[PDB]
Amino acid sequence: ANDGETIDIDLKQINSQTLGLDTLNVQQKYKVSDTAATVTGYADTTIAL
Amino acid sequence: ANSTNSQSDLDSIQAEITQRLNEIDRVSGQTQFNGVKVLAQDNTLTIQVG
Repeated sequence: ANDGETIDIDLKQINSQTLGLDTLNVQQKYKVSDTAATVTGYADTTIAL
Repeated sequence: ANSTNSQSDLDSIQAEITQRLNEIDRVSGQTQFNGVKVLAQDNTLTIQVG
């Protein structure tokens, strides 16, 4: 009824970060394999003849 | 008092207990009639009826 007679509501930011789940991942590293690459032929450049 | 409560639940219920206390105190302070805090002190008010 008078100046300064209120009730205090509080609010908090919510997101993947503030909940810490932004860093959640369930994957597992595969075994990495490869083979030598055959670099084929040529390609033109801007170097004028 | 239930043993079927975890201590975290004890604290949780403490929260609402404290909220009840806060609201009771707020009403106590803020209720008023014509500039009289009917709950703020121990008072005697005489009404002239003669």
